[PDB]
Amino acid sequence: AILKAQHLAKSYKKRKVVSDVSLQVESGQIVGLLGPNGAGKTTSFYMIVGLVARDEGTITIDDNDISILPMHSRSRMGIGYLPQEASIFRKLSVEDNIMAVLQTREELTHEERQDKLEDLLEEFHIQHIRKSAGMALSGGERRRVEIARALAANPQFILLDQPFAGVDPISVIDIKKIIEHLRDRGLGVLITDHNVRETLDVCEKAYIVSQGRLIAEGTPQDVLNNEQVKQVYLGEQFRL
Amino acid sequence: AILKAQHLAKSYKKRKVVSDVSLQVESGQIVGLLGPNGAGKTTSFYMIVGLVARDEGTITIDDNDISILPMHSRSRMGIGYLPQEASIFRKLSVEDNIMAVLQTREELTHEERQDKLEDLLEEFHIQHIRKSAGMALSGGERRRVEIARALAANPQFILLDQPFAGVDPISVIDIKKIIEHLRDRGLGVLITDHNVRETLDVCEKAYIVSQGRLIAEGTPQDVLNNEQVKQVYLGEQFRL
Amino acid sequence: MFKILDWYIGRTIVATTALVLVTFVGLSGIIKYVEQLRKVGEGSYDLLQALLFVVLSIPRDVEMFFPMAALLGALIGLGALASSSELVVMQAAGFSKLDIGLSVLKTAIPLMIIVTLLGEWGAPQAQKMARDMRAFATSGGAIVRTGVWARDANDFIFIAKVENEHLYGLNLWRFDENKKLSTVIFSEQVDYVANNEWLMKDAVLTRLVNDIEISKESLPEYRWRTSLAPDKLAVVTVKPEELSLTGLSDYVHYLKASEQDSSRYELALWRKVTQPISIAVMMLMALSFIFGPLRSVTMGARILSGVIAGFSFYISSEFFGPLSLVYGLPPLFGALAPSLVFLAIALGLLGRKL
Amino acid sequence: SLSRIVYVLLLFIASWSLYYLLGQEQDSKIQVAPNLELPMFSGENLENISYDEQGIRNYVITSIHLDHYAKSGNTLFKAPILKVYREGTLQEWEITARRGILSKDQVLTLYDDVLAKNLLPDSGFDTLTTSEMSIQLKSRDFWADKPVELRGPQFETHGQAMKGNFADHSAELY
Amino acid sequence: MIIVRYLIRETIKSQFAIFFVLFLVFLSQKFIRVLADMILSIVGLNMPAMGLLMLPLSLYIGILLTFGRLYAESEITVMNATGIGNKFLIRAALYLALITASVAAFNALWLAPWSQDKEAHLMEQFADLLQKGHFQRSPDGSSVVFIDNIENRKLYNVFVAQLAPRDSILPSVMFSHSGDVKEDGRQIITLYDGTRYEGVPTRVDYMITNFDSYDGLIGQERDWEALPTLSLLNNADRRAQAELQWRISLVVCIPLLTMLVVPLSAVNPRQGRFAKMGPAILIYLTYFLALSATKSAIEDGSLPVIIGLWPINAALLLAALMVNTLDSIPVRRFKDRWKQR
Ligand SMILES: CCCCCCCCCCCCO[C@@H]1O[C@H](CO)[C@@H](O[C@H]2O[C@H](CO)[C@@H](O)[C@H](O)[C@H]2O)[C@H](O)[C@H]1O
Ligand SMILES: CCCCCCCCCCCCO[C@@H]1O[C@H](CO)[C@@H](O[C@H]2O[C@H](CO)[C@@H](O)[C@H](O)[C@H]2O)[C@H](O)[C@H]1O
Ligand SMILES: OC[C@H]1O[C@H](O[C@H]2[C@H](O)[C@@H](O)[C@H](OCCCCCCC3CCCCC3)O[C@@H]2CO)[C@H](O)[C@@H](O)[C@@H]1O
Ligand SMILES: OC[C@H]1O[C@@H](OCCCCCCC2CCCCC2)[C@H](O)[C@@H](O)[C@@H]1O
Ligand SMILES: [Ca+2]
Ligand SMILES: [Ca+2]
Ligand SMILES: [Cl-]
Ligand SMILES: [Cl-]
Ligand SMILES: [Cl-]
Ligand SMILES: [Cl-]
Repeated sequence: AILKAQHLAKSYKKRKVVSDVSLQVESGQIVGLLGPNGAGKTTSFYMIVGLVARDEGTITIDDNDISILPMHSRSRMGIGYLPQEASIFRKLSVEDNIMAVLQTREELTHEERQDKLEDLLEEFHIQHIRKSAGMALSGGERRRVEIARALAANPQFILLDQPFAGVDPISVIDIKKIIEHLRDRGLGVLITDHNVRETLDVCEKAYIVSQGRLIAEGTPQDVLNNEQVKQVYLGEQFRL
Repeated sequence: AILKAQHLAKSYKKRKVVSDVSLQVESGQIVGLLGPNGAGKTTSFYMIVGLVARDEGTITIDDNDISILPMHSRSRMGIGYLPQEASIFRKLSVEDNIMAVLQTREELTHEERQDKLEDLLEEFHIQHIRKSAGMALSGGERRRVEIARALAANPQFILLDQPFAGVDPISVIDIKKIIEHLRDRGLGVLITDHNVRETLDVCEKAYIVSQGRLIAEGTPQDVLNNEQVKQVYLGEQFRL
Repeated sequence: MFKILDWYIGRTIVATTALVLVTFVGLSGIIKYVEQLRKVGEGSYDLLQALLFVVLSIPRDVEMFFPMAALLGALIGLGALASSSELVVMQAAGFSKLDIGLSVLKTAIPLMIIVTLLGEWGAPQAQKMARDMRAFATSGGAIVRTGVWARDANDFIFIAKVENEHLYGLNLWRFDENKKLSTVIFSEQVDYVANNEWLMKDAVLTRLVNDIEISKESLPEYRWRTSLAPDKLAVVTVKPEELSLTGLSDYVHYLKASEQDSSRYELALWRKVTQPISIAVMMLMALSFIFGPLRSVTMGARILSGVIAGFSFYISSEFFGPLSLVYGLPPLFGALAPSLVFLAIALGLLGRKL
Repeated sequence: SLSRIVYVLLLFIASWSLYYLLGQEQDSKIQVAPNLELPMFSGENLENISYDEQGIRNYVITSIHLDHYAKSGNTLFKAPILKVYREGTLQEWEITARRGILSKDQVLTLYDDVLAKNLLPDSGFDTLTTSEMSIQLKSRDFWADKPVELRGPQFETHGQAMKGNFADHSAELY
Repeated sequence: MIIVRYLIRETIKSQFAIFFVLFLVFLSQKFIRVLADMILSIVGLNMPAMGLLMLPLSLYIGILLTFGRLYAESEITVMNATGIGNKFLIRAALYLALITASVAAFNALWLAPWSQDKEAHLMEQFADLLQKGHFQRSPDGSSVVFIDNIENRKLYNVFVAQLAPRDSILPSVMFSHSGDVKEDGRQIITLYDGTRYEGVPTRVDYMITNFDSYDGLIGQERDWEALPTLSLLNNADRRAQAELQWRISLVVCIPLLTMLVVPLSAVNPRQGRFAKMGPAILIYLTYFLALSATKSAIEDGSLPVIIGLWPINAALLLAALMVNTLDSIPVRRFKDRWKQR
């Protein structure tokens, strides 16, 4: 129930991209990882996710080291990942999407798998598109189906890459409401984005990476008033 | 001059993306082409640019039809394009980028080319970056270099593809200021973007495209109070 | 065994390799049709018969092209999954690279069954039918078997007319350990009685003794105890690669029995055996590319790398073939040596990913 | 698709050119020109044994050089050695020379220094020599139109223009 | 102009790289075909032929891939959006074509003839008609030959069958221990240590020839690739003029292929840098195969040495014009007429 990251560092072409980043996400908590664009936030996020091999530091869930571990094993430890890009199974139905992931849980009987299918369909209100192929779905329904597919692996943490990018304002409230539904489910949500305003409006803790290292942490009110943050990231006047 | 697009339409694999979209930008006016994500604004913007062959409708700059014209021809007609991705010549110096574009204008002389290069550098504050290759430039410096390059072609209109994309709020005011410098230089700037807040702040007129068609137009307050825009794009409790 | 993600990857891979394989046989087909245009209008060989020949010879092209088709099919299909971010989210939800690889192998299994079934029944029968039809149409009733030679140990046989199980006008020459001609047999008609035994009607037999006596005898019948069955005869003229599997096995047994070098036919036998192994190696090499160097590259570079790798595999096959027999190595190794080499390459490229 | 139609047309022309080039080098290799009037078969240190229609060794010609021709069926020997056999088991005569000619009609002709020995050591006829002699191995009848010399065990004679056969030892001349 | 040089720089880099691959490949296969049939010198003298065939393809694929890359990462799109049209691409391509054409001209007129001439001298100085394993037939077709092993001419165990009478010779069957084959307007075979059996299986009168050596009949203009080009220019002969026209058609084909492939390299970013590989290689193959075929047709006297390879080059030139006007305003108004009608 605690996903910890301690002193991460990664270099590229003999230049250090992330120097020192640390963060922690708890069950029941929504945590954003923000900061200047290209400053280090994204690489750190991917180092927790497993898409980037860390050069230094430790990634931890309940005092368990998942640094040297590939991505499928980090998932077996309780880490979910939703990519920014569309990752739904295009030529598969919504039903088969979720069932495809329930089938990778060998401890589940067939009856259990179908019970969870029914529950996940009804939970995220996608019963009516259960027969639809993935490629036939609008953006909001696609993301709802991709959320339920992720939860079919039973994760403890959900890592969302850029869940607000290119999203209409009438849809931001609905994404936040889904974020908050994950949090009230027990998950630990870690969100990385460039939309500061929406992310600070949903998250209860925020971390800020700039010039390659952590420069601020705490609640959104706390980070909005940090001097270095306003000097390199938000500016003198930043409307929330 | 006055660039205009009338009753635009386009289809992709027998799917109607844009059905009826009309807009115009006049010399000295900032115009925001906004609307739900992928509901027609972006394809409309690219039909005006020339990157997408129009299927129906007419595109005219000063009552001269440039619809069928390829990129190069409608750039000689007086249309510039600044894309979202890095468009700078990585293996060329800032000096050489700008001179290379000025070297096409045969009506100028060698002395006039040097003169316009010196002016463009000291104007966009890139005289120090003069001899630096493009592959070694940061975010805002690259954008200034390529916008000075674009201006070397002496356009009448500037079509900016998402100039506020992933921008640190510190730099937001900086690109607002460069956009309105363009406008005061005697240009008509057409913005397409997803950041409703920042675009509506900069543009003097806004066209809202939803479900393939132009649904509302007018000033930023006009669309902000438009009830259809409020119910498909912005949300009731939207905050500029 | 029936996993949704298994048959999902499978369906995408066979869809892609079917397209690839149609395109390959189409291009080879139109090239064959111009080759047949080189000699149209011979006898009754109008353009319809040439089109008939090209259509009939398709399953042999399918067998010849199935390995490289499965290389490209896997590469494009897995590249598709990869580029729509489906493999990445499959891993981010539990399905490991090992599981992806097992999906690829599970859907390599039916492709291997099809290619051996082609090699056994479909392509050889269709190829002999195309050749026979072309010859009959091309000479207006001139080609079954007229003028057949054979060897059985030190015996040299020449038959004038061959039927389903009857020979007409048999001639036979025997030679001793001193490489000189001892006996000569001729018969108007020979029939096949039982296993490995023929009966010649009204046969004249000539024997040589002491270089001063030559005695011929007009026997009413003569019994012939040769290991040369009529099946074997009817297949001494076709190319070994075109002969079926069980036919190749019977033919290498006959060659080994008659004290003849059975290497080339053993090599063709093992090449027909190792064709499905080659297609599995080809699919794993594709997976090694999709995970390895061609992970975030465009479909064009995947297809061009696949073409280069398939071409290099074909050349390596045509190289390891002869060198294994001229250097004295079992045809089995000469046949599966390229599969091994590309398998080692695939495992090397997957050694850090898997 | 117009581009795909052009691609197919291009593939037609390519296939046609390739196979035309293959056919051209084939005709350059399929130039089977008929040969000239020369010895079709040649051999050295030869022993050619000839049999009768019942299978008995008729005669043996051992030569150092042999040339078989096709148009006429004349077989030229260099330094031939002809052994005649009575019923194949008895070598009755042995006739040699430096040059010989067999014909399609089985008629031999011997030119430079002809020798003829009789391997019967009690018949009184031992040796015969002449310049040129023709013999028909089938009938064994022989002709000679030039100087002839006979050497018997106790009687030697010298004449010309002989005509006999080794069948029955019938000799006849004037 | 700045940008023209830029294109040349990028392209010539890629071009040399591709050449370093192509040459290497041929340096492989040739050096292997030579060792199968000293070797260093012959391969070094065969280098000009590799150059003759590879320089066109080298520049062809070079500019195709380079421009493909620039189209992929959209440099060409941005150059269009600022006012840089086909003129500059075509100017850079023509300059590279002129460079490579001058190299190909020297390789085709002096280096290849002088190298083949030196190889001719060395060949004058220094140094397979029937196969084994099955029943062969001679070019005569009247004899059936069957050999056991041909291992550097050592242990043959030959069997020759002739079941048909030639003019006055009877059918025969001969079997020996070893025999050679040689080609001299005719092709002959010799047999060593064997016996020949002249007769028929039904009859009994044979003729047996025991031979230590026995012979048998099997079957029965000038070099144009190696010659001084100046003396060839006025040497009146069909195949001679064909060779001269091939040499000139290579040097003339370099720029034609360039002008054809410049418009062909356009690809969108979804497509690859390699998406035009099939069509481009297909075009190159068709051109060279038709060129070679017409060359052999002149050599046969089949078609006159006065029209020669001109029509093949003309068709290439016309094609390049077609594809280069395929982006003008008339063709775009035509396509739009079809779209709206
Ligand atoms: C000389 C050339 C030899 C090579 C042959 C030429 C190529 C042959 C045809 C292959 C190209 C067609 O490529 C086609 O791409 C589409 C769209 O991405 C793939 O479609 C794919 O879509 C998505 C991802 O994109 C997958 O989730 C889906 O399961 C899959 O079907 C098809 O599976 C393939 O048929
Ligand atoms: C013996 C003769 C040997 C010489 C052979 C010469 C062969 C010449 C082949 C020409 C190939 C043309 O085939 C191909 O057609 C397509 C479709 O029309 C053209 O494509 C063209 O139109 C399409 C849309 O219609 C545009 O998007 C594209 O930018 C434009 O180039 C290609 O640019 C051309 O490459
Ligand atoms: O992905 C898009 C990126 O494209 C470029 O990067 C290129 C790089 O310049 C090229 O070197 C490498 O490989 C390009 C394609 C592979 C080259 C050889 C591949 C093999 C495979 C088949 C056999 C022969 C060729 O691709 C990346 C793109 O992914 C730009 O630098 C970067 O700005 C842009 O964001
Ligand atoms: O992305 C920018 C970089 O692109 C580099 O291209 C790399 C091109 C190499 C690809 C090789 C492809 C094979 C070639 C032989 C035929 C088969 C395909 C520029 O060379 C560098 O200048 C630049 O830094
Ligand atoms: Ca239940
Ligand atoms: Ca925003
Ligand atoms: Cl980052
Ligand atoms: Cl919900
Ligand atoms: Cl923001
Ligand atoms: Cl859109």
